[PDB]
Amino acid sequence: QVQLQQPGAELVKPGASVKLSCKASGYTFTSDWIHWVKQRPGHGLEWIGEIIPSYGRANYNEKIQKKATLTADKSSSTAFMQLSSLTSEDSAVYYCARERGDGYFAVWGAGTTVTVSSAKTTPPSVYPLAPGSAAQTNSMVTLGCLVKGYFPEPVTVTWNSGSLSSGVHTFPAVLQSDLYTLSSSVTVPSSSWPSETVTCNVAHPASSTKVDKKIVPRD
Amino acid sequence: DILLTQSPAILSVSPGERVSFSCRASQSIGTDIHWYQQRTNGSPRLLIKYASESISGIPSRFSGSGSGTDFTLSINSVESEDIANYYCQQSNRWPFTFGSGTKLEI
Amino acid sequence: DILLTQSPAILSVSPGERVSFSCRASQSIGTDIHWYQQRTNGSPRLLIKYASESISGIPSRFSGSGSGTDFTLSINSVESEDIANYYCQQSNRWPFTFGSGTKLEI
Amino acid sequence: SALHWRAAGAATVLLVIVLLAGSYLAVLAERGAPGAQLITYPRALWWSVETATTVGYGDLYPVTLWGRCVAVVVMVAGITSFGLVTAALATWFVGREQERRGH
Amino acid sequence: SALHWRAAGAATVLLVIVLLAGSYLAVLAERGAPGAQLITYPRALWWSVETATTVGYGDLYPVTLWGRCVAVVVMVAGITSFGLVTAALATWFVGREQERRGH
Ligand SMILES: CCCCCCCCCCCC(=O)OC[C@H](CO)OC(=O)CCCCCCCC
Ligand SMILES: CCCCCCCCCCCC(=O)OC[C@H](CO)OC(=O)CCCCCCCC
Ligand SMILES: CCCCCCCCCO
Ligand SMILES: CCCCCCCCCO
Ligand SMILES: [K+]
Ligand SMILES: [K+]
Ligand SMILES: [K+]
Ligand SMILES: [K+]
Ligand SMILES: [K+]
Repeated sequence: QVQLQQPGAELVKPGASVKLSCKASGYTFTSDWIHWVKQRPGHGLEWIGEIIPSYGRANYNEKIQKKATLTADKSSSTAFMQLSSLTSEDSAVYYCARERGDGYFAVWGAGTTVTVSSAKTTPPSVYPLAPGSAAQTNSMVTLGCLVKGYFPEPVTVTWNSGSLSSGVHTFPAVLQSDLYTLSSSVTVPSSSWPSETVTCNVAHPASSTKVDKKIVPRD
Repeated sequence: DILLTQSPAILSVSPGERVSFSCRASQSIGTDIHWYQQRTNGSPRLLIKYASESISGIPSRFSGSGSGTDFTLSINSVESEDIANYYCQQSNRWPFTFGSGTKLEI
Repeated sequence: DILLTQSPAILSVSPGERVSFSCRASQSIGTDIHWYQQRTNGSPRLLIKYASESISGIPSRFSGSGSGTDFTLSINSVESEDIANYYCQQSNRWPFTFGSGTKLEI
Repeated sequence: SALHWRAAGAATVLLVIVLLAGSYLAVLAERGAPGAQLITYPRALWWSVETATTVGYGDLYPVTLWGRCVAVVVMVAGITSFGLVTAALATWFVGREQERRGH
Repeated sequence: SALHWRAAGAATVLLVIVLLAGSYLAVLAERGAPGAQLITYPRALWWSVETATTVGYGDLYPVTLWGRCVAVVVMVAGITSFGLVTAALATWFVGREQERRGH
């Protein structure tokens, strides 16, 4: 089972602060240290700091401006990172990781995408993408779904609740007018659709929404 | 603070060929280097610990070597699933630090 | 005798921006480096001790980092009062020595 | 059993406790100090042993105030514990010689 | 209290005095010698302790004649002091065994 659970995203207004969480399960020892790592889009991993739950002591990266404060709750086995007075420079994915006191990060959380903006949260509109009646098919057919007008990142797109993985391409989102838009592509044997259903599931953590959209042939 | 240099930043190889990633430490760190793989939109995944120790669940395809200041992560017969960013990390001295990462291209 | 290299000798930054001064020691000196600020016609003033330790009375704006041979003095959000010459000094080995100084310009 | 043997056994148990506690505390005290190497438990346990036996190779050592304080406790515990074993051996020898002399 | 216990206590006090005096004198002897590292009091006190316990990590040590002389005094004081504690423990054990034997 998932050893470290982190919320998918957090929207924060410039100047404000937020508290990220990391719930841990599995074996736990007094020698365990929980680390936090920051990663800007397209860039490398940057160590933020660490905390030892069994004692409550925390250390931080001296090379960077201290934006975080680490704490931990033993009873709920949860580690927290308080990021305060954030700016767009603080927008990034923040990972928590577990170290058994022996130097390496055996396991990582899925990461929390933090976006520092004044814009407002907006769930996405999911539209189906089916071939036109003039489109000829081969042994395979390509379908998809358009996810537009959402904010902030990210959105997780799966096909048939995740059972359909092969032949799937989800494109990077494009930002325009304080709203993101992306599409996902799925290819299946032409002989299997629409006999066998194909649906896309779109999750938007920031708005706590997840919607499904079945892909059926055009009228 | 220990500086980990990963050069080149991008490695281009043909399918099935052997590839080697480099990580040079600014000072001697024994074998206290660990390697992580991070695929597009995924979280880092530990591949090798203490320069050459295997991790259960990782394809035998992956191996590591070196000590002191020069380390290497090698992939025998590369395949599509190996496309990702690879990072080294040291735990010899405080604070732990990460290399800048190398991208594998096929 | 330990040589402390401060380069560049002049740092130009815009108001409110973050600035970093560099001090490189000719050999490893742990964290035995201290930073001083000297304004025009004034005497030196201790800002940071033992590479990162805060001094009471100094704005939180100032911080230090590094160990071994590479050290950094950072000013978060620079302002006019920060205009001055900055010097590093080592106390790891006899005799104590000073870096050549870096001037902050806005 | 005689006092010296009980004391020796006890000293051994206490030393083991100090080595384990010292290793945990050393890492706690040293992480956060730029350049420190006594920062992972396995090697900290090794450091505690070479310190308690007073061997001190110099491969690892504390750089912070609290790490050094932990170090002094480990040193004293090792020295005193081994010294106590010597004292117990001397007591055993003295007793045996008294008997051998028919005293 | 018995002599061995009084002597042990005294030895401890004297050792503390030697560590403090040794630290002060070590800095005094070493400053002025190019390359010397035993030149600030806090770490010199740490050096005096790892020298008295004979651990000698090698992180710090004297390079001058007088610093080395100070070092020898610290070494001898530590060795003799801890040895005296061992002697006191042996005396305590011997006495207890005599009693246990009804001698
Ligand atoms: C003249 C007699 C000697 C007096 C020495 C001064 C008093 C002792 C410590 C002061 C701590 C401080 O403010 O400094 C800690 C230092 C911070 O840079 O780092 C250090 O790690 C120095 C640690 C010294 C450890 C000594 C262990 C003894 C069991
Ligand atoms: C053959 C038997 C051995 C004889 C050795 C010579 C006599 C001893 C010292 C002469 C000092 C000198 O003129 O030199 C000091 C030196 C100056 O460069 O620096 C030094 O630091 C060398 C110090 C040696 C310390 C010995 C401590 C003993 C308790
Ligand atoms: C034996 C000295 C006390 C234990 C170490 C405490 C460290 C606290 C954090 O710096
Ligand atoms: C124990 C040796 C005497 C004390 C040190 C004296 C140093 C004088 C200056 O060089
Ligand atoms: K030694
Ligand atoms: K040594
Ligand atoms: K050595
Ligand atoms: K050495
Ligand atoms: K020794």
